[PDB]
Amino acid sequence: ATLQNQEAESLTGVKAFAGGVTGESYGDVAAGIRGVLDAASKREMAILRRLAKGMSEIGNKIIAMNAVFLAEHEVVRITNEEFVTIKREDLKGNFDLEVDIS
Amino acid sequence: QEFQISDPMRKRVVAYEYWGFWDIEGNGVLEPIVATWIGSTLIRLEKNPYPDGKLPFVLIPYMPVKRDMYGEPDAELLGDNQAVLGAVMRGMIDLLGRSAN
Amino acid sequence: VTPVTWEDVQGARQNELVLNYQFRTKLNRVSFIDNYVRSVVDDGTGIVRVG
Amino acid sequence: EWNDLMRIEGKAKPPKVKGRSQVQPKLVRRQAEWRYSALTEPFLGSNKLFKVTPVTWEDVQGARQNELVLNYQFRTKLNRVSFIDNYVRSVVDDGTGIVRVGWNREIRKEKQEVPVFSLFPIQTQEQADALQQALQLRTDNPRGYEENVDEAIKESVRFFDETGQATYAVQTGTTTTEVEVPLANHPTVEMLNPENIIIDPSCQGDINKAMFAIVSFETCKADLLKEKDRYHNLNKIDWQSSAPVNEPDHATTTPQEFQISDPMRKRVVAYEYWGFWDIEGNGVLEPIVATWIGSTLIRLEKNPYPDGKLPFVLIPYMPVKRDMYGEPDAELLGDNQAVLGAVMRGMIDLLGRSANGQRGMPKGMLDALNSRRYREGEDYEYNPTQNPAQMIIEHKFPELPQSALTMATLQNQEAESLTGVKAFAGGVTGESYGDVAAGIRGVLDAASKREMAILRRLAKGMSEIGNKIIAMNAVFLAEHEVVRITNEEFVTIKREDLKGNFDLEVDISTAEVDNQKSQDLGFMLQTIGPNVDQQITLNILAEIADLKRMPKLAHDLRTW
Amino acid sequence: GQRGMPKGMLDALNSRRYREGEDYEYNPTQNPAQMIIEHKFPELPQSALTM
Amino acid sequence: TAEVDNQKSQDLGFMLQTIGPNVDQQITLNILAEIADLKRMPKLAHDLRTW
Amino acid sequence: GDINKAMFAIVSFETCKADLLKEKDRYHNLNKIDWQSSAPVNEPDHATTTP
Amino acid sequence: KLTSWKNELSLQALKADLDAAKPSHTAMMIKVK
Repeated sequence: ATLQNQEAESLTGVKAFAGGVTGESYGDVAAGIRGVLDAASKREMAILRRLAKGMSEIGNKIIAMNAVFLAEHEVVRITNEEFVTIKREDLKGNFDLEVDIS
Repeated sequence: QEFQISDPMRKRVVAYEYWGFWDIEGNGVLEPIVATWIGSTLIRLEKNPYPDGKLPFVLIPYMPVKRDMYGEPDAELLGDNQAVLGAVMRGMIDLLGRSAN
Repeated sequence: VTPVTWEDVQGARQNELVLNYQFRTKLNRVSFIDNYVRSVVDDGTGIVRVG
Repeated sequence: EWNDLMRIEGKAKPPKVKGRSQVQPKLVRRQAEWRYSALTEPFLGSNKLFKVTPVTWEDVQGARQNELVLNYQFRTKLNRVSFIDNYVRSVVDDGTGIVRVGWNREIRKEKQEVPVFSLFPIQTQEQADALQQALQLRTDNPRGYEENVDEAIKESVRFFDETGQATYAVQTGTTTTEVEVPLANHPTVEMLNPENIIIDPSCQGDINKAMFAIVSFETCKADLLKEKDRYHNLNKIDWQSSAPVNEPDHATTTPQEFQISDPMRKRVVAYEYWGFWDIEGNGVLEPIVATWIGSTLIRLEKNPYPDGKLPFVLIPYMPVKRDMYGEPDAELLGDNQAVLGAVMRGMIDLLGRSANGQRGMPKGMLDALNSRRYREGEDYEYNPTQNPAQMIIEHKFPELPQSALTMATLQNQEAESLTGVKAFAGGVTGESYGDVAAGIRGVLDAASKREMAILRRLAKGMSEIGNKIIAMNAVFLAEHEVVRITNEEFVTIKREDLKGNFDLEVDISTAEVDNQKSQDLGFMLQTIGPNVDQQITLNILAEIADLKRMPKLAHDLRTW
Repeated sequence: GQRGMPKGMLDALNSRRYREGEDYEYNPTQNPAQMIIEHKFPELPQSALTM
Repeated sequence: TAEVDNQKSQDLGFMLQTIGPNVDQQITLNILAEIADLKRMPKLAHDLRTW
Repeated sequence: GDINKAMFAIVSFETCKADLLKEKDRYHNLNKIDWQSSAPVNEPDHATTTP
Repeated sequence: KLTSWKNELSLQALKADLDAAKPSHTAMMIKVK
């Protein structure tokens, strides 16, 4: 029974009561001795990259929608400041904004 | 399966949506369109409304396969390990349960 | 949301608030993420529709 | 055969035997899985993929522009995460990786109505003031001038550029005209299936010396019609033959039976020939490209890309001496995996085929009634001649021999020593790419050196991809397209200088190599007296702001 | 994984019961706990690992 | 190598500290210009050489 | 044991007619080669990766 | 009929693609199940 558990852990890289601390260092430079990521964290960071990319693509789709489907007064109510517009022919290219999870 | 609201205005029906590119002008250029039908009747057919001009779906792979669309879960690699682990565990229980005590 | 060039600072600030407002009020952020991650891990791939 | 070892499909599959185990530990797959994430992370651990640096002092402006344009295309026009994942896994699994670089353009015509103006040079003082406002705004903020300046004033400014005279622009009316509205106009990269590309065998291990390369790919009639005049003899294709089923040599993921009924969207297999040919018949070789579908030529022309060589890039995993292809770690682990599987199946066959939970009783201990009592869980009485404490057999699993566990350990240890990959170890080498040796607990060990070596080949390949695209951007992007991406003055490059990358160095941008650079400016700013020159101090400060991703502050410092 | 049984311990019916996973009865003259042979890998000599 | 480059850069820093900065502006600029080249900042090196 | 003291060195390599025509006036008597013999099969002493 | 395009789609044409891609989709769902 021990061999089956150990063989499973080596392939997937998931260990019981281990890991999970990789979310504290997303987009951050390598920390000190007891903050740097080990081999297991690198495998788990790789999956987080694909998940983070997907939310970036969702955000970019919605930002394009907000430029055509929201009236001027609707945006001004949400953000109590001057409305800044974007030309319609520039919606196909995300020249101005980068979207990432915070 | 058996659930069905009696009120016709609130009945639930299954609809299909088609998102893709079609030569709407018959000249060789492809345009993004969307079509919707329910029960072999067309109810909607128009160009893509969203400014992006492409399909509104997003795909996320867990373990990416080389040059393939879908993904691979970790359950694929653990199929044989789980089965053998269960056989060993059941063997111990069969040894204690079936004995006199 | 961050600007790409120097003149893009104002637009990024506006879109960050509007985008975050919609996910805070018009959608259950906790429930979506829970279904988002579990769909990817269990099925091997995740598909999300935006409308 | 290498792939049949990673996924147990071919000669690596144990034979089917009834009543015996068929498991197979994935030794090769396990070793590779610990390599994928260690190599992908350096390319993905930052919002910026490419770093471009000047070679000489006058090259600073050009490098800044090309860095933004190149990174913009990979951010929006391509899925960076998906490409890298396919990029690394192709190299590790197949032993070598081939990537094709191309350009996609979808210009289309459109008819609209535009105003017409009349020009009058006589003007008041305010008109001269009005004209200089636009001219200053155009230089100070190209985007602002485009968005919030009247069309009539723009025509006067446009007339100023060609002639140098300041004139009015009076709206005389409107007229209709037809123009091309840009679509796409972006570079494309993709990983090639090694079965689909054939390279000159006589290249002597170097791709730049190969005389030809042939690539097979799927295409559609609509895709061929994107470039209307590029393809000739298009009407001679039946659009029924040359299907993937009719071209068995093309390895594709498209299902065999799949076929779209719409002729405009049908999928057919096309071949492209890239090589050198004596087109003038005088002895000089020129780069050409040819395309045929189903024994009909549809394209034949000189190489369009400024580089003047094949658009393919080859990456080896473990390089073979003076050879083109590469060697994967699955080559060395073939025998270790097979022996490890045989040992593991031996243990399972020992436990599974044995009795377990079966009770055995000797005949004659318990009489006809006491036997029923024992089997029903009650107390009993037994004949004293036989001892129940030892004559009743309770079967259980046999004990594993120690040699089975020892033999499996040697196979794992031997595999680790050759490949240099260890489970739950390594992977930290991406934090020190292009960095000086760190302290005691930061320096690389022997295993990291082997893994750094592979990262060098992967990093070189992305450098070659970046250099190819930078050349493409110099000819295929108009002035206004670049100015929109980078809100600053356009800097051009002479066409005859495209063959030599005199001005720009391309390298991947890690987050440390970025923080290390920022510390260098801080040291220089401290070293140089701040009062020696305000321009030097501002320029150093402005560059630091760019590293810390604060473009607005950088603009203020540069123009303070 | 090869099983060996001595001839004469189990009669014609009890032998079938043992091989079919059921309980059985055996002749007391022979002890199943030691006369039934379950073959396994031989033990590696220490000299092989040392060399 | 990268160290042999950082080691050189430290040598100029030691010499700049050792020599009085006011003994000569040309000597100070020439030392500073060489450090900029090591740190891969060609634009700054050009400014110092022609300041 | 020293290369600078060797009186001669002979090297075998593959080449093409187009490569020989890059330097037009460097090579003489070029028309006397049949361009059919002297192939790698006809020169067994040359070890090459070409099939 | 439903639109002014000169190559307006028919419902049978739309469903034809659905039937074509179905056998490939079914195979993948076997693995997912």
